[PDB]
Amino acid sequence: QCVNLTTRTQLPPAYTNSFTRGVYYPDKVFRSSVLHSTQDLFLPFFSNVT
Amino acid sequence: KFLPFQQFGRDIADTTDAVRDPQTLEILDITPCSFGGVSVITPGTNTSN
Ligand SMILES: *[C@@H]1O[C@H](CO)[C@@H](O)[C@H](O)[C@H]1NC(C)=O
Ligand SMILES: *[C@@H]1O[C@H](CO)[C@@H](O)[C@H](O)[C@H]1NC(C)=O
Repeated sequence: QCVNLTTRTQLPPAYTNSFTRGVYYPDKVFRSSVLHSTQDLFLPFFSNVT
Repeated sequence: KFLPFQQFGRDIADTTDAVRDPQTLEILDITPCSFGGVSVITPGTNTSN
């Protein structure tokens, strides 16, 4: 069972930049104007995403 | 209340204007207890008791 799906024109890859996307909420604790340090996984401040 | 997934109010270090996590949630104020020390004023045992 083989399906022939070939592409004659392939679009070249591009680079997408992002500033402030990818910072979630691991904890459900509210913080009414307090400064706290986090240690989790995040997307960088400046980078290129596929 | 402000937003659903976070409701525990606290502003500086210890005020913690909430309780823990009620089903009705929402936050009003803080007044568990607050009282201080005491000192004694004396004029002198050989002067008065
Ligand atoms: C019971 O839960 C409901 C939420 O639907 C709300 O009225 C309150 O948080 C609780 N207490 C009473 C008396 O309803
Ligand atoms: C207290 O006062 C009296 C009179 O002023 C004095 O004789 C005495 O030495 C003082 N001290 C004591 C411990 O009584």
